[PDB]
Amino acid sequence: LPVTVEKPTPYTFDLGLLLANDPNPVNVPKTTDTQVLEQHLASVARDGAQVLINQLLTTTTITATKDGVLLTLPPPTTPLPREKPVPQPKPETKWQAFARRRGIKPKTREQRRNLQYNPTTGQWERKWGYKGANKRGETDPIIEVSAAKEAMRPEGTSVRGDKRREIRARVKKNQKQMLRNQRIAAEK
Amino acid sequence: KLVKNSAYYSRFQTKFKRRRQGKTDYYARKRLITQAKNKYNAPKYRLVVRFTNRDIITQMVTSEINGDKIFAAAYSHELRAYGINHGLTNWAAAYATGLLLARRVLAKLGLDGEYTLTEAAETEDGERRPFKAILDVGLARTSTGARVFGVMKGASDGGIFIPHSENRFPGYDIETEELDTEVLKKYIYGGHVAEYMETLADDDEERYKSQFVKYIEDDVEADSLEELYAEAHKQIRADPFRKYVSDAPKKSKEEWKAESLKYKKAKLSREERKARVEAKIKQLLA
Amino acid sequence: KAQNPMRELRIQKLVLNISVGESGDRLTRAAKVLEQLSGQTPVYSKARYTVRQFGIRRNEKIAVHVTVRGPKAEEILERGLKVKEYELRRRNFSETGNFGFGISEHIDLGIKYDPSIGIYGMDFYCCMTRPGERVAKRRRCKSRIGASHRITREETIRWFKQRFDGIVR
Amino acid sequence: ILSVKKNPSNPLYTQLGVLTKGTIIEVNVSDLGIVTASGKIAWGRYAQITNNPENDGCVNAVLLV
Amino acid sequence: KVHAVSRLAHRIPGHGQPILSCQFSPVSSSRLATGSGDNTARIWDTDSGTPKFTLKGHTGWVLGVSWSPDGKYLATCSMDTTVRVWDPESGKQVNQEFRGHAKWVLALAWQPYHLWRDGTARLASASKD
Amino acid sequence: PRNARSKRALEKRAPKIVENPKTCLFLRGTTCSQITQDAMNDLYAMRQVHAKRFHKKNAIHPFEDATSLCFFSEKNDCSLMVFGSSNKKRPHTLTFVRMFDYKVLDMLEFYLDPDTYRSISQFKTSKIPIGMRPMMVFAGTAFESPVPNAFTMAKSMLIDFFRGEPSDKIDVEGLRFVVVVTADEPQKPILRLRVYGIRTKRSGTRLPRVEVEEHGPRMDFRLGRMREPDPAMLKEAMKKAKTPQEERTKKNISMDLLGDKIGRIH
RNA sequence: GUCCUAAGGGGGGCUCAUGGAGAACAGAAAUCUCCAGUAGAACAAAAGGGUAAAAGUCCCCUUGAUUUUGAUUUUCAGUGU
RNA sequence: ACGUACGACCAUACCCAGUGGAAAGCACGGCAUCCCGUCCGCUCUGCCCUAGUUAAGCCACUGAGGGCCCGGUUAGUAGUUGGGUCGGUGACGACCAGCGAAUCCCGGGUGUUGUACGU
Repeated sequence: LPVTVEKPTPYTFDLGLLLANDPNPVNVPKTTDTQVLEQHLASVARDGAQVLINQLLTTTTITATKDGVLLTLPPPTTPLPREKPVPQPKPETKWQAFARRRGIKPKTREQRRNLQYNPTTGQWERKWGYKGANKRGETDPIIEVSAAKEAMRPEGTSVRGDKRREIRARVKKNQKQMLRNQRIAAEK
Repeated sequence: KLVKNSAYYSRFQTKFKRRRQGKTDYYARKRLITQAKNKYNAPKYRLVVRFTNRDIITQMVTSEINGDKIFAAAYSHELRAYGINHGLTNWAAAYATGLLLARRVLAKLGLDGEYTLTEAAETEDGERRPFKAILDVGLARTSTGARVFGVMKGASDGGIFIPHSENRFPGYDIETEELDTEVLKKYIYGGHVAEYMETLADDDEERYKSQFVKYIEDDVEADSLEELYAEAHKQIRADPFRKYVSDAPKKSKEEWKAESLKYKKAKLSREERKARVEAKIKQLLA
Repeated sequence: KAQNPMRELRIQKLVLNISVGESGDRLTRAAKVLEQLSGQTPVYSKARYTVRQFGIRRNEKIAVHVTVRGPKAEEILERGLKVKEYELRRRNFSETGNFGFGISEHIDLGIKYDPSIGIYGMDFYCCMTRPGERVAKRRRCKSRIGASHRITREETIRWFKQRFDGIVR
Repeated sequence: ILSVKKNPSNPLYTQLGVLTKGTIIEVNVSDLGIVTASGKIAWGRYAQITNNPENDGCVNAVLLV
Repeated sequence: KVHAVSRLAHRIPGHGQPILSCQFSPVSSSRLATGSGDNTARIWDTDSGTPKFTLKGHTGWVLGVSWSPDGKYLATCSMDTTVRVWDPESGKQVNQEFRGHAKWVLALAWQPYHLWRDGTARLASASKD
Repeated sequence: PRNARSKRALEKRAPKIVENPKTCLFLRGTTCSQITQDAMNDLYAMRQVHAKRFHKKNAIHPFEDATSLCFFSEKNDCSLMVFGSSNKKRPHTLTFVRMFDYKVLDMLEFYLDPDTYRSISQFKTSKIPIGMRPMMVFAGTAFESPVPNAFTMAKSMLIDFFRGEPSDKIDVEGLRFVVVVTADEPQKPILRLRVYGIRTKRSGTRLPRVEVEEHGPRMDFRLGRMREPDPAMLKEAMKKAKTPQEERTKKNISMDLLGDKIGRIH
């Protein structure tokens, strides 16, 4: 018994999706006999599966690894629609446009690290974040206070929250700028 | 107010049947069966380990769409064929059950006409790959010295590739990150149970007799457990498919069908239900 | 079927509670009282919500309790009923079969007075169960205790009568 | 020498590739025969220069292991 | 047909010093002998990956282990100028240690089983002297 | 997206150069026959890993309004939908609906033949493991029509349904189930969906002999109502993104077998 | 105005708001015990079907605060490792 | 047919109560040396499978009250698109069609099923 079939029009294959297209007509018998109908359908299915396994075992590279015997498949060729549009570059923000105009180069990853060496303590510390350098002295035992600055200081406030106040102001300004950028990008 | 009203019963959404029965952790099951590092379309096997009061159940399971399939199964009550009649739920019996399942899997695979596509596409530089499966403990707590790891240790010694570490074996020391293989050997050959028998025979004779009445009745001393378990391992590795018959009553399948149908209570039909409804209506009228 | 040995009433757990309501030295002394009375380390309980009237805040340790099982629970319950002269009220018993009471001083129970500690009162709560309560507590195949297996108020009162020889009013 | 990873004094010195004391460089360790846990061959590692090449005429380094 | 080993079966600790020699039993792979620099040799049951015996008595690094061709004896040669013969099924030393080498004993060679005569076995030990 | 988990969900639902495997939502209308529910169960069993199922009744007519379908695509991140319906004109209908950018790309109705439908449980054979992608065979003359029609779009939707996950390698043991769709040009032609298991037998030759055994389900459809995509949306869906690992060929620049960049002079 | 071995990740255990019945102070509201509790709590988003041996809440480990390589994609580079 | 272990549908399976259960298996159970974990060996973990017991879990049957699931009817009907095609200057009134409900009502039901090992 053979393992190769003969048809007037040859099969076409897409081994990326494990797909076989048989353009020959399926001569379905014009009867109501279910078992011979399913026999003919199973014969067509058997022919398609046979030629598909033959193509996989012949035109694909076979590699035996510890996982098992693998066939290397080509990338798929049958066109199928995407579920989402192809991503596009985001619209340039105000800073990105200004840097492109002024030739401002992006900072390197080593340069933008959250780490610096404090000489006076002789230790390594963070510039920002938890226990960062931007909040230096909020937990210090003794803080020098200027007399004029303390006189101009409002009642109830202390020197220990001035750095947090400046951080809140800078965060508010950065947040307003990024909200403006998001609104402009939404309009665009 | 009544919380269990018509709105509550209509809005109520039942869980899965096995979750209601408290037998399946579906959150862990989904990651066990539908998650793979590689997408090579390969079948996956799991060693399912379960424990009862009197038995240990070990199965080799694949997951299909209409229900799971059992490739091979081993039970702790089958160790009576290999000479173990007492302590069928201890850690050594867990090891023996896992070893028996591993040997049965290898014997079924032939690693101890129709043919495979692997043999069809095998190349010249091809070697035999070990059989691989993942451990399924279910709802059991995976602590140090648990018997699910004894089953897994027995199967891995028997020849099934189960990916695992050694920090949950009995004898592992957590601060030194080392495993005491003397304690592991003692647990494999049942030295913990033997030490328990000696300690009870020295301290509390009555508790010794009550706990090990079957051991004294069958004349199984503490010092014979190591040689007994090694001897049982030798026959497990020799003949993994040895038939064992129990002391339960033996009948054929049709005889058991008749015996259970004799004790079935039949469901009453529509005519009987209508007759009972009419009788209840007549009783209410009278 | 009520004569089955598996339906025998027994003490599941006795819970000893002291709610001082204020964190600090009083709570630590109550914890030490619980430790010396039971033999095991107690449990500190935190306040769930904020109540300005009671002077408590959220996540503040205000109470302490110990759960005791076995014959030690029976001994402590015997001491408590010796304090309460084996007399209880029908209000004390619940419909779930559990009961409880409370004492005003730990000294009369059998502990010598220490001026460094002081005087503390306690709440005793006894929970009753029949054999078969593992079904509703075990991790695998947890289910519901059957209706016939549940312990009623009359059953636990009758058990209290026949066991502690007490009176209910 | 494969590359200069970090000159401790200045990123400009790191970019220019200056070999001084304390400099972290990347070295080819094929001859040392280092195999990773996965079976891969480690052929590039980090070394710290422990001498002054400008005064000594040679570069001496210690592997960071 | 022998299939290629592809994975770790068992990693068994127990030796306090680097292992200098290893050899399986000729009967089967279930018994393995390792002689190490901790002045000892060890017999391992490899089916369960467990130790079985610890042969002690040498005062130097056990430079060689060698099973008898019938498998009933194990010979260990060490840096203490001695060769010891052990019963592997009991872990006990047979007779006394062999004396007469001036320096380090480096290699052992059992006589083949078909050449044994006079109701005894012969063992050749090659030494640094 | 304050939390890292919500950020992970947003990044997973974000558009990508290479897309995630498409998710299929199985849902039914107010009227849905038991045959249609069994067919939906069989299709879910075929596609368990990348599907979600609704369990309530939805008063939605898909060819009249699809705003609720767009909302469900937005919420569940599902790009395929199988919608069950029943009616006097159409007794058992499966509406295959494909999205693009959370809007309806195309729609196609299948009418089930009820007297010939066989469930998976009615075949007493070994079944497909969970997570295994089956191979596909499309047979007949109805799939190579020069004009895009209902049969071509049905072929595209069935390919996208039984596509599974893409893979550059496959184990030879994962070539054991085949899904065959047969349809012929012509009164209405019948699209027949069958699933078979594959047995291999020695034939005295290196190539094995393939033998089939019926796995189920057995489905017969008549193609029904038809919603073609918008042209611009169709080109936007058929745009093929380029992987960053796919290099652009430069003139007279190549890479040799050792990885050195090589220039060509003339 | 204060406090934090930071967030995050992984694994394990537990079930919430509320109602009823009880327990010296304790009395609508403190704590504890049982029963019933589709989530009616909490966490995110803005469901027309989010989450219950969890996506909630407590324990253990990491906390290393933005790793390495790339002949590949985009942009840039008179300081092109 | 019954039981157990993994399961597929995920209430026809859920909420409440009563009755029965041969065989075996589950399960309740007994003891805390070792492994292990808690305030508490309650849970988890280890050891025993001997002894008690079907009381509960589990299974089957029944009973109400709910809930839930099918099929017909509603009904090709309301409603919505169409001068669509006839009159009406037009708007619209019929007719022709395409899509197409739900309430009410009637009848039935209160779980099927795969693998493996046993009774």
